[PDB]
Amino acid sequence: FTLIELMIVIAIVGILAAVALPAYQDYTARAQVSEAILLAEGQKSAVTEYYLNH
Amino acid sequence: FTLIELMIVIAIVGILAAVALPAYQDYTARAQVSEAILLAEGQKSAVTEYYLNH
Repeated sequence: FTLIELMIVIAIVGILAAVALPAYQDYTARAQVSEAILLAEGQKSAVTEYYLNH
Repeated sequence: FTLIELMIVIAIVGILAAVALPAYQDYTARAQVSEAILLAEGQKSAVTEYYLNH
């Protein structure tokens, strides 16, 4: 019944390859989001300039 | 009447080949039983595992 011990090791592996990964589709998003942040930044200038001029 | 002595030896043999065997149909049983014991033993594992898991 080391087999159990085995099947234990199996069992603990059994419920070890499921739901043990939080928030990574969450995390990639941030950067994937933040990528979008990277772009309109330059627009701020003429926006300011417009506000600056006007 | 050594014949008696003979028939004695006969007589003691007479009631010697009857009822002088205890419990052997009793004994074989144990093993014959115990044979049955030998089998479900392995079931205990998943039984445990089930209890172990759950």
